[PDB]
Amino acid sequence: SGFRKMAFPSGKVEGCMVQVTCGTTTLNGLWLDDVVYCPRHVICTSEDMLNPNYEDLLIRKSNHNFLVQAGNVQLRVIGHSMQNCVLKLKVDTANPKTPKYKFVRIQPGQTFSVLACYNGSPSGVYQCAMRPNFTIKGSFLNGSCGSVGFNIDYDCVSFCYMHHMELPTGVHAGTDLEGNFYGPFVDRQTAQAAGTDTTITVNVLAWLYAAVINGDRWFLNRFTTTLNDFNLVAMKYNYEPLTQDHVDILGPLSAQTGIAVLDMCASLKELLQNGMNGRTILGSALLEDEFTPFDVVRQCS
Amino acid sequence: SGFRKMAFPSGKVEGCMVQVTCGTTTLNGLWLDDVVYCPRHVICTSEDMLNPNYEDLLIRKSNHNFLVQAGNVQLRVIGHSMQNCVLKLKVDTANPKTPKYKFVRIQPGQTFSVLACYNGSPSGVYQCAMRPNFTIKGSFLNGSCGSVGFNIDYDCVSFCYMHHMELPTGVHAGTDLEGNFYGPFVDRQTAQAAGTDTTITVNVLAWLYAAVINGDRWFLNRFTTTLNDFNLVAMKYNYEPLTQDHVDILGPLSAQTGIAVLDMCASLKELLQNGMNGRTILGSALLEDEFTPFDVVRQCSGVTF
Ligand SMILES: *[C@](C)(O)C(=O)N(c1ccc2c(c1)oc1ccccc12)[C@@H](C(=O)N[C@@H](C)c1ccc(F)cc1)c1cccnc1
Ligand SMILES: *[C@](C)(O)C(=O)N(c1ccc2c(c1)oc1ccccc12)[C@@H](C(=O)N[C@@H](C)c1ccc(F)cc1)c1cccnc1
Ligand code: NA
Repeated sequence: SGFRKMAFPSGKVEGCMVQVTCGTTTLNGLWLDDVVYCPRHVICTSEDMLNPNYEDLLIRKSNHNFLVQAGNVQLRVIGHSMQNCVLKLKVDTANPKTPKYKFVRIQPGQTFSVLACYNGSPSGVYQCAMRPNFTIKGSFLNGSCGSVGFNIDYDCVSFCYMHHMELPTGVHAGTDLEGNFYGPFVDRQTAQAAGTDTTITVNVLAWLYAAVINGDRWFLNRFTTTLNDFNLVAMKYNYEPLTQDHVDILGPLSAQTGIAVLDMCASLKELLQNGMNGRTILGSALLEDEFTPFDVVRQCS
Repeated sequence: SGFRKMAFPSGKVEGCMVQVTCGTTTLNGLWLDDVVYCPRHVICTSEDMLNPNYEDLLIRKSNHNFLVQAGNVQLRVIGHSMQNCVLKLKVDTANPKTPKYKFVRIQPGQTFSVLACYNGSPSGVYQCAMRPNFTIKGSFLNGSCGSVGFNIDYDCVSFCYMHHMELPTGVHAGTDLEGNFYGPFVDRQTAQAAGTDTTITVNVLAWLYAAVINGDRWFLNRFTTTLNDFNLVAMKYNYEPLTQDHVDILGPLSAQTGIAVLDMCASLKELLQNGMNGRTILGSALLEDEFTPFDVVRQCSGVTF
């Protein structure tokens, strides 16, 4: 019993974090086999952060301009290349700790663990979600760039996020491990702002099901709703639309608990109109939306 | 920026987790040097639960009654002993993945990371606190027994918890790594309840300091109360007493933010009586009490391991 913001065990990623220095900038890199991955803005300089020309900056760099440190062992760069906004540094030594891994690009709504790192060294691990506005609400300080996000379903590490910058609202932006940004963000210091965020409705519903599975009943009601009327209610609370895919996805949790999805939808409607009234659900006083249907089953079954 | 429920990196503890089996019961053990630690109720069978005799049941068992699998590789047991509620199985191989560690017993209100495991395999990690009533509000399913809680300092793992059982109210109970239970519980099948739980005042204050550092300041007020005046407000609302030592520990955060502890206490007093005005603090709609003053200093400054 119980329900926690549960991360994956970070050991497999810890063995991959190294320290990357170019010029005056030191940030984190990800060492897999004989490649170190890191944000390409490490080759940027204090004078040209607004409109760097990355192809021009990289060709001027020699392999020796990159200091890569795995613990206290210096790793020697023997080549480099750029893939979108990720820098790939070829090193002379393969990482003996490389886990079984893949690179995956996730969709808004997906969740992942983050190994927050500084100077190639791990600080802590938390759960996070791809927000609908394609930011992530992380915990990152200066020097965290290069920190990665990942899942470890079934002994295989799925890398899905590399941290590149903090936006003016205090939330965070980054790329998949192929260098493509999540959202309309760019690795420059030009004025760019997160769109209005919204609540991940299918995740809220997944979480209310987990609440039922753990013995909470008090938010339930005798009403049901249509998909269309619930979506009309959703949009008025900045909630993501609920689709038929989402309803299908909630099928198993519906069958475990005996509550039809649209019945749970009527509950969510009521909670939005009324609030908690001094109460909690699974120890929170807000509707949680960073637990997916897959997370609930993972941690309840 | 940002503030999350942050666990310690779990790599050093993952390499110590092993599967222990005794009869039909399978659970997790902690392989340190050449000893494997696990809950002593692994030698109970379902007839033994009501009132088990651990002394007797252990004498009448052989070293190879204990299947110890480190992954796919079987660890040969060469001795065994009991200490309080923990089973110590000496083995023929020192764990090459043993980190620098020690055994610590934590105080109520203090936090740790839990590495939840099933069949000797780490599946999850999360942060949680030793409640004032010596339960922990964990997330554990059948098979979780033997999962461990820990803190890290520099490069030393402080093991402070081992999971033994779940109570009827869904919260969890366990021991230190010396086998002493936290709280008034026993490792047999019986009705067990804990004293009523309370809110860790000093952690709520630490958490409000975290919100201020993160620009969340709507709850701040111009007012300052006293230790005694707050402590009566605390009793009314079932908060742990706030001591001068608590005030001292919060000193760093006081200096960094410019908000004296008894100023913040006036803010906490006002939140306790007036609710939270439909507003959030650090993305929560209640008073978070599972962040110590040190946990705040860790996320907000970037302490590394
Ligand atoms: C990284 C380097 O470790 C870091 O922490 N931050 C950062 C600094 C400089 C950056 C950057 C990110 O991204 C780029 C792109 C191009 C040129 C320079 C550069 C900082 C951070 O993001 N700071 C803000 C002010 C920022 C935004 C956009 C930008 F182009 C530059 C700087 C950081 C701080 C807190 C949490 N994460 C990252
Ligand atoms: C363990 C085996 O991994 C486990 O998950 N649980 C458990 C099972 C049997 C136990 C036990 C704990 O503690 C004892 C003591 C003495 C004899 C047997 C035995 C279960 C769990 O705690 N089940 C509860 C109902 C329980 C309590 C006390 C008891 F004597 C028997 C059973 C568990 C389930 C979820 C999370 N943690 C533990
Ligand atoms: Na340096």
